[PDB]
Amino acid sequence: PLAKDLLHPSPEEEKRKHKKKRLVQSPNSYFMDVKCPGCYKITTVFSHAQTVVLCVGCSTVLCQPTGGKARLTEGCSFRRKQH
Amino acid sequence: GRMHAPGKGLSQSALPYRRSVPTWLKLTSDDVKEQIYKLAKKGLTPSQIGVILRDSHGVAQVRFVTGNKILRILKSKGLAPDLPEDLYHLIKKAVAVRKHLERNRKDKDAKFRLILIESRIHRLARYYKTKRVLPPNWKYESSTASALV
Amino acid sequence: VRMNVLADALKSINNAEKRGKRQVLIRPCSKVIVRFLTVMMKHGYIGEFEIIDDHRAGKIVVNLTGRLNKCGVISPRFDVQLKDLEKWQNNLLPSRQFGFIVLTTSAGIMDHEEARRKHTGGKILGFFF
Amino acid sequence: MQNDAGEFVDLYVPRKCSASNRIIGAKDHASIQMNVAEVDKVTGRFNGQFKTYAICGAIRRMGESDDSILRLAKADGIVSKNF
Amino acid sequence: AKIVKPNGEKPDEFESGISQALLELEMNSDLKAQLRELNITAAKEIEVGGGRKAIIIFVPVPQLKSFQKIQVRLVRELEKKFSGKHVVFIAQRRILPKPTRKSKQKRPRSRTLTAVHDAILEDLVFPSEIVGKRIRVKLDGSRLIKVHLDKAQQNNVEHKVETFSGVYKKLTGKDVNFEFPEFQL
RNA sequence: AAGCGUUUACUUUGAAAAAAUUAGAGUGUUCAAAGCAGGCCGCCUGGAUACCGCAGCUAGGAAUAAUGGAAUAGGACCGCG
Ligand SMILES: [Mg+2]
Ligand SMILES: [Mg+2]
Repeated sequence: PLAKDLLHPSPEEEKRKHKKKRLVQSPNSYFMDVKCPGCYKITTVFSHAQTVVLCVGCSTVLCQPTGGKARLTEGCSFRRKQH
Repeated sequence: GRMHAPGKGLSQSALPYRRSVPTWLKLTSDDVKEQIYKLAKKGLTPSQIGVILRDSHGVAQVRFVTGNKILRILKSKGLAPDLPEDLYHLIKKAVAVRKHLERNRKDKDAKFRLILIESRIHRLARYYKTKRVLPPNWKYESSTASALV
Repeated sequence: VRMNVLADALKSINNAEKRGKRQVLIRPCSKVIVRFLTVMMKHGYIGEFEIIDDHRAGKIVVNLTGRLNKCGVISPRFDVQLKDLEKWQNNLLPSRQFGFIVLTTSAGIMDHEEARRKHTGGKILGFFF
Repeated sequence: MQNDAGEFVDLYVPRKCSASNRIIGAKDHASIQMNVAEVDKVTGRFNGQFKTYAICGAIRRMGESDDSILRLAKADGIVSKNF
Repeated sequence: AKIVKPNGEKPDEFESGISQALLELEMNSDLKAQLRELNITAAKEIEVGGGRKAIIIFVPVPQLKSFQKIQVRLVRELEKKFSGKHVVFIAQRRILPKPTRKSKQKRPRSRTLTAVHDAILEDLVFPSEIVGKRIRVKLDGSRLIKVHLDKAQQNNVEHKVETFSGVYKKLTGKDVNFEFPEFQL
């Protein structure tokens, strides 16, 4: 197509674009609240944690790093947050 | 492209447009930096000080919560290293490779790499000397590099 | 690497214009490119344009018409007097009626005709016709 | 084309593509001059008026002629605004 | 009198009206502790779109963050006093001239004209944060800034958008339009 | 009105830069190449002007391109002993 609008893409085709190739840059990662089934405090964990995060008090461990998104241990509920 | 490789990669970090502290983050600037100081006392380069802050504490970029970057915080307190950490890791790597070569000498490929690490040191060494962070007499010696890890 | 950012804007505009596209995206934005594009508007060679403002060297979306033949940059930026201005437009412009040389002076970036009226030369940047 | 006296010296003013806005040459045998009928609003019958579009041969070879026709008609109300 | 004029002259009655319009607010409302250390520099009334007025309040930069901590509630309680006005807070910032060859230590980038205009705009709309910016350069040669605001805290500022364009036009001299994109945020 | 006040590169300006040659003004060597002569019934007159890179000197302009400032403050102004 010739008269393709470059100013206004729909969010469908803007989400699939590469993080650096968007109209304006925006990371694909996020933060989230991870609560152990045992304790009561909620910790903030990066999606791509890149480190082994464990809850304070030496109760259990929270996430295991991988090559992409970090994977959470069994039973740990998470909810992402916005601002 | 890479300085010493034929690859042309694109993987890198993308800062979001918004540069304000999030509303859910309650840790404040004055009590951010003393956590940085104690993590530096454990012994940690500023590269990995910020890594374990944005996954365990929710502080994305200290330059936004605090008024300055991590290395500026450390040096204003007096905990900056003797030599820059990026230059340090080149020297540590060159020592490891050079030690591998004395054990086995037919490793022609390993010898070829040693020029590439050493070339990167000298290119990086003259940069820091123009910025007056290393003394004008600072020279990289392969024999005595092992002592300073 | 990328040594000149104006050369990438003009070449990108020319590639899209020559293929009949309606909008083109200039990836790095600079004060020189924005000032060069406004000179391109006072004579109706392009439409209006946007400046997407991220916190880095921004982007630019230009509304293209079919009114452009070739925009080109001249590198390096030679210093040209007003005595030598006649020669330059005799080599890189199609005819004496149309086509403009965009050169930067102490009074700002401007075309060769309106630079001659205020009696001031400078450094050439490019042209269009 | 104009001279000092304001006379018209050019032999003929050539046509111009309605999609790319470039001169259609005298030997551009692939160029077309489309005619589209306009109908009455209440009834929908050919009145006798036309909305004329012209596409040069370069666009037709490029495979963009049909889209170019569609947007021109859409801007003229012939095609529905949402399409 | 909470007004401190930097040049040391008496403020006029209108902003002196603002002075005890806040001292009385200090002693009666829950702001016994917060307003004690705060201060006000200058105030002005602005003629804006239509037969409508608007008020802008200059605040010293060091205490600006403190005002934002109470800005939403303070203006509401200040609004129930001033009936048909819109009141917003902007810092008192200095624009040092660009150095020329005919003329003093280095000018920081904060005191530049570019870094002060966006600072003024970014603080003009406090409760909502800028999420994008576009500049439209029309055919006549003039510019037009388009500002994008987050959907969160949209119903708290939707009625103030006409005020924002009027205030920024008088402070700077820039044609500006505000919009709220559902696209991302 | 004396002087003072980041430095250049760049651009416009002004001076100074031998003639002859080249370009060019006037001028019927019978025309021309030339020459600097001639014209009017003692007088009227001409023997101009442009260019002369680069380097050096002078004053405006501040876009473009370098360079400098306050970051172990060994900082700028302001007054006191
Ligand atoms: Mg190389
Ligand atoms: Mg001579």
